[PDB]
Amino acid sequence: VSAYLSRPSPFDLFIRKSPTITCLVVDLAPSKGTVQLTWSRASGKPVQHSTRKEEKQRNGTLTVTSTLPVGTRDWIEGETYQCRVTHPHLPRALMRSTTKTSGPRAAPEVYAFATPEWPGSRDKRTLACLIQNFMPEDISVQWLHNEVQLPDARHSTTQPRKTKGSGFFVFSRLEVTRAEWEQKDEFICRAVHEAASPSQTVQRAVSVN
Amino acid sequence: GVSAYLSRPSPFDLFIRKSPTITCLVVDLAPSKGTVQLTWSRASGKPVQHSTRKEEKQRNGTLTVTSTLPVGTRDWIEGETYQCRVTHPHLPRALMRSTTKTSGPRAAPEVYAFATPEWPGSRDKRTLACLIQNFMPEDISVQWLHNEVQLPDARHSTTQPRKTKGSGFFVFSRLEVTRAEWEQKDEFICRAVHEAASPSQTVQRAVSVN
Ligand SMILES: *[C@@H]1O[C@H](CO)[C@@H](O[C@@H]2O[C@H](CO)[C@@H](O[C@@H]3O[C@H](CO[C@H]4O[C@H](CO[C@H]5O[C@H](CO)[C@@H](O)[C@H](O)[C@@H]5O)[C@@H](O)[C@H](O)[C@@H]4O)[C@@H](O)[C@H](O[C@H]4O[C@H](CO)[C@@H](O)[C@H](O)[C@@H]4O)[C@@H]3O)[C@H](O)[C@H]2NC(C)=O)[C@H](O)[C@H]1NC(C)=O
Ligand SMILES: *[C@@H]1O[C@H](CO)[C@@H](O[C@@H]2O[C@H](CO)[C@@H](O[C@@H]3O[C@H](CO[C@H]4O[C@H](CO)[C@@H](O)[C@H](O)[C@@H]4O)[C@@H](O)[C@H](O[C@H]4O[C@H](CO)[C@@H](O)[C@H](O)[C@@H]4O)[C@@H]3O)[C@H](O)[C@H]2NC(C)=O)[C@H](O)[C@H]1NC(C)=O
Repeated sequence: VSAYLSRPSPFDLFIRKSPTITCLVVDLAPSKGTVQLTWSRASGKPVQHSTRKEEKQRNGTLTVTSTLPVGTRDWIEGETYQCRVTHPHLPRALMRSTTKTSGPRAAPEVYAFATPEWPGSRDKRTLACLIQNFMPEDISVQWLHNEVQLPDARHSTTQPRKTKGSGFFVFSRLEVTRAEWEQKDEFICRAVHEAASPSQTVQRAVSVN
Repeated sequence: GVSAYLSRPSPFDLFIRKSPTITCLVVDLAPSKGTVQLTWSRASGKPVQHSTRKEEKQRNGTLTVTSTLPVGTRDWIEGETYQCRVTHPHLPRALMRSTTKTSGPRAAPEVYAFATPEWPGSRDKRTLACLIQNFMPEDISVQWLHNEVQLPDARHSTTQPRKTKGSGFFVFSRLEVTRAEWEQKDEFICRAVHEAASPSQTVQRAVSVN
């Protein structure tokens, strides 16, 4: 039985201005599960109504999540949120907490590239974006074509890794089709980051050819 | 509480260095102060070389036992199966992990090497990026070469193998370079070592800062 508690995404926090946090508990012994995820703040101030969600997994196991809307200003100013997990079987005591990361801020550098044709694959290319030298590690990455944001499922972004310096980097991968680049041969990699500017976003355009 | 993992050799060790090893990792959340025995064996009945062993007590109060077994290069490539049998006086039953070269779907990697443009304020630095994709199985080794010489491993960072859309996996390798280096010789090579690559289990691509 493990428990995790994530921070808001930069996209939700800055662009949407409706940040949330998610208490995720991955069980390894499901039974009569009246498992409770209790929310609180370090300050003692009221928490909003949260959303509980449970999904039975294929490997004969129960996964339970609770999502709490947080105040944008409350998060930025440094509030700490706490998820308490109470389980019947376990000795009733498990706590996870989250708050905005501290430390220096640094804006991301964004670089976007297009692969050349590989023999046997004329009607597709792979677009690669390198986002680097940012801190903290929290970052949202999106792709756009015709200034419409592409579904998130279309790309995959790597987890933040430290550079040889103090900042982090991610890579993002996007497969595109001939029909798309023939319609408009320009794709935008956009990184949303708090230290980024202006509007907490930095983006770079790339073309096939 | 007891977990065991058996890894395959790195393609670099297997095909370039030709000293492959396999590693049996045993994780124990609640150390019942006793001897977790790791035994190596081959399916063929042939003898195993002497293996290393290392017990580490972790921060979370847990015992991690790792054992590395040197393996014949020809033996691995011709389909030998290696087994790790884990045992402890007080446990349900013996955990048995086996490993062998894949007989399922294979696919050589596509390799693409890129160089970042100049960023304002950093004209004396560039980042080299390599995309390696559509390979399977996931086992892959990445080297960077400059002056026909392999750079130190700690110089570059490779991402974890992720599933592409379609089939196979991708990784990205990242290499920071300085002006001194590309002015001396403006040609860096990203080489991928992968079992499905032909004819020599390698695919590589050069890039220049220009
Ligand atoms: C039975 O099968 C199930 C289902 O596959 C297994 O359930 C998985 O177990 C693993 C093992 O712990 C969990 O991994 C952990 O996840 C933590 C949460 O962060 C990750 O998930 C977030 C979830 O959000 C994503 O999915 C939702 C919808 O599902 C989307 O809405 C959302 O947009 C995301 O796409 C992500 O937000 C986040 O980016 C991560 O992907 C991690 O915190 C945790 O990492 C720990 O360890 C890391 C180093 O190893 C470290 O870096 C971290 O800081 C942290 O300490 C770990 O990755 C899966 O989350 C869990 N999945 C589900 C769906 O329940 C189950 O394990 C398996 N049982 C057995 C016995 O094998
Ligand atoms: C107490 O603290 C210790 C130390 O941190 C924790 O021990 C870790 O436990 C985890 C989970 O068992 C181990 O993670 C597993 O490692 C395996 C070995 O990884 C090798 O291969 C990678 C490939 O690059 C190398 O990077 C690495 O160095 C090793 O050589 C992986 O094979 C495992 O992945 C497999 O299983 C998972 C499911 O568990 C699948 O999803 C994967 O696809 C894959 O099949 C896994 O990553 C970790 O190695 C242990 N650390 C150490 C240092 O030994 C304890 O878990 C912790 N106790 C508790 C209760 O939290």
